[PDB]
Amino acid sequence: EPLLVFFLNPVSSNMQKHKKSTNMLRELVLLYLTKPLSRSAAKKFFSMLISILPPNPNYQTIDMVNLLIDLIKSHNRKFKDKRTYNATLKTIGKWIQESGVVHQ
Amino acid sequence: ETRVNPRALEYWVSGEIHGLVDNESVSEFKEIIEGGLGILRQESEDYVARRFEVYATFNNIIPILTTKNVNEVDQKFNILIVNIESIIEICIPHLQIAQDTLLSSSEKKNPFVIRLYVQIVRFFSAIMSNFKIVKWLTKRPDLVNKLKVIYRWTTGALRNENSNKIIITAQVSFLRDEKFGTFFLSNEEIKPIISTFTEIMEINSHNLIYEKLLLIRGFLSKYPKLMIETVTSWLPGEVLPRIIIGDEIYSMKILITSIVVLLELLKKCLDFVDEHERIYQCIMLSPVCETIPEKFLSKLPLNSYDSANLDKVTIGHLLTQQIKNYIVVKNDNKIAMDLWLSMTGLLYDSGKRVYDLTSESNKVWFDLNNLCFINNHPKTRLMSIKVWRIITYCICTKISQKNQEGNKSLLSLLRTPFQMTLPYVNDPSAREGIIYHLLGVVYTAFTSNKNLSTDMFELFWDHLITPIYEDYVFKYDSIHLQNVLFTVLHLLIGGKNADVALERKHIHPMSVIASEGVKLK
DNA sequence: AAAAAAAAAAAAAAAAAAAAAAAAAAAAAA
DNA sequence: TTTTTTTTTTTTTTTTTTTTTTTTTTTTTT
Repeated sequence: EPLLVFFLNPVSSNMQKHKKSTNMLRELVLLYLTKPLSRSAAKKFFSMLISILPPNPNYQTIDMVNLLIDLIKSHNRKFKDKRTYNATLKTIGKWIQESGVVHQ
Repeated sequence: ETRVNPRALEYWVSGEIHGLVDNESVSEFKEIIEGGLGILRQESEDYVARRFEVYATFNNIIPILTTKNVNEVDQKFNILIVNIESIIEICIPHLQIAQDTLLSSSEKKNPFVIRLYVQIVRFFSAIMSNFKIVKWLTKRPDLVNKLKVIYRWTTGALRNENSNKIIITAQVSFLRDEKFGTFFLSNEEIKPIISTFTEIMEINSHNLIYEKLLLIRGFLSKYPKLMIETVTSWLPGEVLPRIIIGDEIYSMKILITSIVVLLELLKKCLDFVDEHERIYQCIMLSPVCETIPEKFLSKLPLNSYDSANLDKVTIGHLLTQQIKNYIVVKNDNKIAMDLWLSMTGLLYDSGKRVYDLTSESNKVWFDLNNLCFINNHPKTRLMSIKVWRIITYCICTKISQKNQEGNKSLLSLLRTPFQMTLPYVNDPSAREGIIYHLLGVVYTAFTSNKNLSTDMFELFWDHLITPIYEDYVFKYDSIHLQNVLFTVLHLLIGGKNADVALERKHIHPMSVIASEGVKLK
């Protein structure tokens, strides 16, 4: 629910809203996965968190998505998945970045 | 350019071409199916070879349940419920000629017809197992009774000719997934099916026993009244020998699956009590050669005079021996006790057999529990008390006041866990087993027993609660244990200060059979 | 004139949601 | 150093509540 709002709040612009949002959206996920990566979660949360990536329009929203997607991709190199959903964990880059190089 | 054609001869080449691309999630899948049914219209110069491929692709463009969209299933199967009259004029005879050419000889491992026969059986299985087809069939019973011929031939195709490992597995997976009979076969139309469970062509390739035991599950939960009336056949003939022969002739998967079938019958047979007394008759009264077929006895690890006196070895003896090796050799303490449980309940639910618990020939079952309880593992020590839930249920539901000293003897044996745990009161798990047991006693004798009168209560009091509390409870220095053991008294008199239901309420005797058992609430 | 339509007013079938039950996988103890 | 069990998830089946049909009975055409 709140991650849906983290996308569309720039419909009414206000860089004062963005300037606090991107800072808090980093610290939200910093502790979401404090325990050493459940195998099932690497497919369960992974599947619904990609079922709604648009708007494909909205220039000042995609700024926020490109700034957060490589913060995730940073820990996906450090202490990811101790085997299991390796393959699907990199398909996150294949369709998300397809958006970020079609509307930017 | 789209020109593959849905009909004629152009689509299926002579070995492949299916259509799992743009017809996945799309209605147009229709013309591959309704196409193939048009190709089955006899003729049989070019169309005979191509009979192998049409029943292959039918097992490929069919969906699974797909929770993501249960409607793609609904809409793909909505073509079949319209085409069905055509499936019945051709696919039934095309199966029958493939079956009967496979039911005329012995050398018949012919890869044309036998590779087709399995593919046409899968095609019917996926039609029957679809529940929406089952609700729809009630609209026309003419078709129900035409379709009913599948079982009338399948029941011969298990116990006759050269029924191969693959032919059996395809027919058993069909009967496991079928669902159809519950709304379209009478109880007597089903007895010809159960009649085959004992009579199968022998090849204990593990594959085949695994699916055979899983069929018994589906049949117990969808056909309980029918399975119980016939238990004297399929249990001793083909399930019960699987455990006794041991792990070595099999694989642990097989042994565990034949233990689960015992628990399922228990969750569907106390409903009917077995007033026919089949249990004690075919197992503890009867020896080996009265109920076990030679088919399994030649494979059996016999030992001494027992091999020459199969007339005297009642099935309960040889079962009791095999349970003894699990604890003392393997350390398989859970498998030994969960098995042991299921037999004692079924055997003694009969309202006269409850008293057989007092007999010295039967106390070897308590000794067997004691040999588990002397082991190190606190979880094993708790579990060897967690099992006593059945001993409460039999002694406190199916009891008859008339046998005054019989009741008194059962009520004395029922305190045996407290005698075992008395030196072990230091241990956490040994304290907890006292509470779990005692909740089940109280619940079953007073809360779920409606028939308390005056007379039952007197047995449950100065012959039971007083001997519990004076001889065990008033001797434990464990104050937090005593706090809980006295709380159950407040509940029974009128102060129900024990949460009852905040958020996160047992009343029928089955409730004590559960893994959590019963609570103060 | 007799049979057919028109309208009260009870009656019968079945899908949803949550508890248990039970499974996968994850948390614990070697 | 790897075996064993518990929370999250799945499925059955109640228990409510709704959908729905079929009997009942006046006034005109078979």
